[PDB]
Parts: sequence; structure tokens; C-alpha cells
Amino acid sequence: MAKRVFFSFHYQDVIDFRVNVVRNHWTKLNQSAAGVFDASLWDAKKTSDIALKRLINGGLNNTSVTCVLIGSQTFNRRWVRYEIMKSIEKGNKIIGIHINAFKDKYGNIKSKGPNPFDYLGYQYSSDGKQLHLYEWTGGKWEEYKDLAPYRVNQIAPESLRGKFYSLSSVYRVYDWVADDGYNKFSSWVN
Amino acid sequence: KRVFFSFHYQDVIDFRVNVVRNHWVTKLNQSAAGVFDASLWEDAKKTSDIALKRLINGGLNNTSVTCVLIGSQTFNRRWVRYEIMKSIEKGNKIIGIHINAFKDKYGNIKSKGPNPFDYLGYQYSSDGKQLHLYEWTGGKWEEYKDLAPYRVNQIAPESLRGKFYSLSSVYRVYDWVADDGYNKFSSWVN
Amino acid sequence: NSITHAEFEFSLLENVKYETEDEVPIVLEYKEEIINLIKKFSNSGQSGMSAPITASIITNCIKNLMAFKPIGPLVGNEEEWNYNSDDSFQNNRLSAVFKTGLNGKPYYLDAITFVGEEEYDTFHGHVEGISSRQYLKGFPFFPKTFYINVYKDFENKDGEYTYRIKYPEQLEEVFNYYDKFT
Amino acid sequence: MNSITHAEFEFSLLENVKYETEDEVPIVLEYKEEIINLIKKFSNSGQSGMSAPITASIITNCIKNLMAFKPIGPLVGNEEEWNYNSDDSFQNNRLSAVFKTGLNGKPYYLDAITFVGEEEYDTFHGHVEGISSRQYLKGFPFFPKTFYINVYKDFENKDENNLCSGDDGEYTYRIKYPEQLEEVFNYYDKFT
Repeated sequence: MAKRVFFSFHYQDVIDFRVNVVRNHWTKLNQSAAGVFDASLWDAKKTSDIALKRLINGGLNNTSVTCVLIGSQTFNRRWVRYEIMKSIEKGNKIIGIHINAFKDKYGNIKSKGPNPFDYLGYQYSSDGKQLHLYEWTGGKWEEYKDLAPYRVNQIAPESLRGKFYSLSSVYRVYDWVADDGYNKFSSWVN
Repeated sequence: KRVFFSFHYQDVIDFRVNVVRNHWVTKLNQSAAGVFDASLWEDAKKTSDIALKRLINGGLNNTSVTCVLIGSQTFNRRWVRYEIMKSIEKGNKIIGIHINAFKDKYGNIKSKGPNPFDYLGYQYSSDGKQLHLYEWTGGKWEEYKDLAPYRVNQIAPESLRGKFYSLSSVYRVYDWVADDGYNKFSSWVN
Repeated sequence: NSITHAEFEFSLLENVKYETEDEVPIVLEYKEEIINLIKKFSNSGQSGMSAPITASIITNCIKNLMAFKPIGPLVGNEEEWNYNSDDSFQNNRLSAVFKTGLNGKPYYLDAITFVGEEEYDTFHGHVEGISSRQYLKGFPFFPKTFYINVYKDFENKDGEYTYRIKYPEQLEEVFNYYDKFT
Repeated sequence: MNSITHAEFEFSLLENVKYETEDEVPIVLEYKEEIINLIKKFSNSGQSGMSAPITASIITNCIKNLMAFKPIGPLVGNEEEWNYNSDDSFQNNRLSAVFKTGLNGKPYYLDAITFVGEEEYDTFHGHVEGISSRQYLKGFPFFPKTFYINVYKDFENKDENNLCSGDDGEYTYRIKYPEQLEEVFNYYDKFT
């Protein structure tokens, strides 16, 4: 039964081609979110970051899995961090996949980039009803500016309140080569 | 009854050209207008100066009058010189009009530009059958590179062979204000 | 940085031996400005989902500015007009827009380009009572040029032909966007 | 300076607004310096009224292609244009969504078709009624084009062999305007 993935990756030529190798493998029952924006139809005054968030949000609403494709600099790119943090709020399943081991035209690869889930985290409020978000930037953990703290529908138990959790303790990260993504990629999403 | 408006590309000149166009109104008034979109299949292979020359040549061929609108730096501009030189080869009627005095919203005008016809010239071959073209490049007269010598039908008498002539005596130059373009522009074309 | 792909594309153009100057690709003259724009774009934190949106905003803005078009719609407010004229007041932001008199109906000289059957037979003018200039319906105004196909009628003319509208259905879209100038 | 009055004024309109939040600041302001420098160079290249829209279209088409990791001109498909460091599918070096299975395989393009649903933001790559997002190249030289194919959700006459789920139940996507496919296959060859 068909499922749609949101591919979260950052924009760079050296990892766009590696993302396309993954896309070349992901059938009839497999969909992925894709943008369509054309700024000529609509006003540069209105095309701000909230307009960007509205398009990302809407694309995410039609998916149930967010799959973060990890290259060398993915961990610190603004819009990838937003896609991950907004995916948490919407309750998507989230996984990460290292794709730096796809060879370029000279046969080179790159070492694994840092886990983007290591640079993001959250903390429940003292009353257990609000989720506060954080990102690693500027040498310390900053309150996450791109997505404000939000109320959760289920109160957190007191044992979970006031404790910081990095996302790497919550979401699984695969290695395309070591984990045989060629044969097991569908099992990671489904 | 179609005019080729020759002018150099600059925002402070374009709005002044449009004041003139706003007076070329009547049903018996036409002007050449470019149509080009490199994103479409028809224009996807047009990438160099030859494609510019072919479109200008084609647009010129459907006109009978070339009207050079003159601003402060018009005399110096490569593609304006090409349109003038090609207009000569095609036998167009050519005029120039100073449009520097149209005020912008703050009352700004521009200084009167040099006569572009002062910076272009020709010389007949020794046998009188070929026209060689020249342009002023800042300090000297140089052979005109953008348009090769061509053959003429008037075999040219000996009194004109081997003698350089600038275009300034050939073509009339008007001043929109002094020569009353508001009432006489149409009479200058027809 | 993310300019390896762009630098490779430029290198492909630069390394060709061109027989004449007229054959050299025009984009090479703008390589440094294009690369500097790509560099800034590449460092703005874009994702795979966000980059095409941002790219479209940037390139459509550049397209407008190169055509001396506004980057948003005309507002038509008092500050948008040039009052240093006697008859027709010109719009400061889209200078092909005029209104005859302070209370005149604004019109756009570039509303229609006529496209004949012959290559390069493209022009502003009047064809069967249809002028290139057309009235704006109102503000905010989003500029748009309609390309209306025409043909030469040598048979039934009224000094050899009369231009005629090829596809009358094309004029229906035009006058859903503008008001007819007569 | 003598050629940027219009551009500088258009940016000033965006700058003169008080924005309550940083999210509301127009995105283009980030690129003012680079856009203005491009306008300056273009305005000092000796363009005429007739030559400028051609040159401008070439420039802006270049920028759009490069920002999407598309080539400046067409793909040639020659031997050096491919990455041979893979077991089966060889990826094109200049347009990396182009692949061919085998050295002499028929090349295809992952981005040939984006599907566009009836609801806002419902845009995706996938398979609809035997139409895949990837389609075969007709050959080289190849100019990439993406076609946007409208779809709708069929709830009444669903097909269990390819169903989708959502907050409105089970459905299968259907091609809404079959005539749109004729344009696609004047450009591509159908991938099955």
C-alpha cells in the first residue's frame, strides 16, 4: 500500500548526485514529495521565510516518513534542521541515511558527515505539557528559533521533564553501504 | 509604416523612450518588438552574438525607418552602432532624436549626448564597388568589426573613392524640445 | 561551496576553440557575477525542498529587474507617478504604464505583442482594432504581455495586405486580464 | 551607479517596510549585492533596446539551470559524460538525475514528470496509472524539461493493486487530463 517519503537533504552539488542515486532506487508503491513553486505566477514582498515554511509544511502533511540523507555539511544547514524539527511536530517517522560512500566520477567518496540528530534536541517543560526545542550553534545549545515551543497532547511523566534529549537517542541512522540499502531501503521506511 | 527604435539599454533611457512610444499611437504606427525566450525549445540553441545579430537583422528587415533615440552615452554603445550600421546596409531611412530632457519624478534630466553619427563612417574601395565601414573607438578611426564590407550598386565615382566620410552629414538629428517633437515626431518618420 | 558543477559547465564553454568572435557564448561575459550569485545561494542553508523555491524567487526577481519591471505588483498610489509632464503621467516603477490626466485610466504600452507567421515579424501596433496598449483593470497590477498571432491578408485588404487576428480565442484571455483600449 | 536607479528603488521598497518578525523579511534581500552587481555588468555591456531582452533571457536561463544543477546547454551523452563507478546504473555527470542501465542502455530522466494533485501542496514523484516520474530520453543532444501532470484521487473506483492512504480514506491516483501525456511523449519515450 503506497507511502510517500519526504527526502530531507541539504543543497550542494557534491551530495545532490548522491541523493539521486538513492532516488533511482526508491517503484509503483513508492512516492516522494516534490516542489512545484513558480514565483512568476503570484510579489517578492510576500515570498519570505514564512512562505517557505508553508510550502515545506504542506509537503510534509502529505507524507508519513521523513528520511534525512546525510552528507558532509548536512548537520548545520538551516532548512534541513527545520524539516527535521517540523517532522517531529507532525509525528512523522524519521530516519537518517549516510550516503557519502557513493563514488564520484573519479572513484572518490567522503567520510561520513556528522549525525544531524546530534545537533538537535528537545526538553519537556516542568509541567510536562510543552516541548522546548534546541539546536547546537554558536558553541552552545540555543533555543530553536525556527520553531517555537509547542503544547503536547499527552503530558510527559515527571521523570521525563527538565531533561535534555538529543535526537540521536530517538531516531535511527543507517549506512547505505554497510546496512545494504540496495536491498533493505524499503524495509527502513516501511 | 514600421519603425525600428534604436537606443541603448539603461533604465534612465528606457523610460524616456517610452514617452516617445506613448506618442507613436495611431493605427498606422508600428514598431519592431523583440520576442525571445531561451527557456523554450525554439531559442534553446541561441547562445552567442550571431543569434543577437540574426534577430536584430530580422527585426530590421521588417522596418523602413530606424529612429535612434539619443542619450548621454548612446554614441558609445556596441549594439546601437550595429543597428545603425545594419540600417545603412539595408537602406533604411535613419534619424536621430535627443531625448535627454524628459524629466524623471524628481525633475532630473541628462546631459545632451554626442551625436552617434559622428562616431561612424565609411570609405569606398578604390574600384568603387565596395563600402568599407569604420567606427571611432576613443582615439582613432578603426575598421568596423561587427559588419563586414559589402558590395553596392552605385558604382561610385572617382571623386568619392578612397575618401572617408562620417555619417553626421548623411542623417538628420532632431531635438525633442527645440524641434517640437510633441507636434512633429510623426512628420520626421513619414 | 557548491560550485563544482557550475565551474565545470563554464569550463566546457571556455575550452572550445571558436572560429569567430560571434560564436563565443554570451554567458561567459557574466561568469564572475553568475558564480558569485551561485556561491551566495549555496551558503544560505537551502534544503532539497527549499532550494527550488528560493531559486525561483531569485531568478524571477532578476528577470523583472533586467526588464525594468517591478519585483512586485504596481500599487498605483500617488508616489508611483511622475508628475513632471503636461498630458500623460508615467508610472515610476513600470514606465510603459501611463494615464492621460491625473484621473485618466492607466494603460500599458506592452500589453500585447503581435506575432506574424514570418520569423522575426513581431511588433507593437494596431491589428483589427486591437492595440498593443490596453487599459489596466485596476490595482494592484501584475504586469503581463500577451503574444497574439496575426497573419497577412492579401486577398481581402482594406500597400498589399491587411493584418488580421489569427486566433480570436487568444483575445478572450487578454480581456480577462485587461480592459479594451478604444 | 548610473544604471541601477530602478533596481535600487525596487529593493528600497522592500527595505522601507517594518517587519514584525524575521520570518517576514523578503528572501531576495539576502541577494541584493549579487543581483545588483549582475544588473551593473549587464547594463555596461553595450546592450541596445532590441538586444537586451535576448541577452537577459540567456543570462537568467543560465542562472536557473545552474541553480538546479542542470547543464548550461544540452547533454551530449558521450563517453566522458558518465560516472562508471557503479555496478549497474551509470549516472550522468552533468545532469545527475539522468541514468542508463548498462554501457549501451537507454538513458532515462528521474525528473521528467512531477505529479500535481487537486489539493494545494499535493505534488510528488511516483507512479500514476502506469505513468512514472522517470521517462526515457529520445536521444542526444538532450535539453531537460519537467512536465507537470495533473492528477486526482479516485475514491469510488479504487484499484487494490495500487492504493494510497490519507485522512479521507483509500483512493488511487488517476491522470486527470490524458491529453497532457501527449506533450510528454513528444518529448520523452515512455518508460515501462
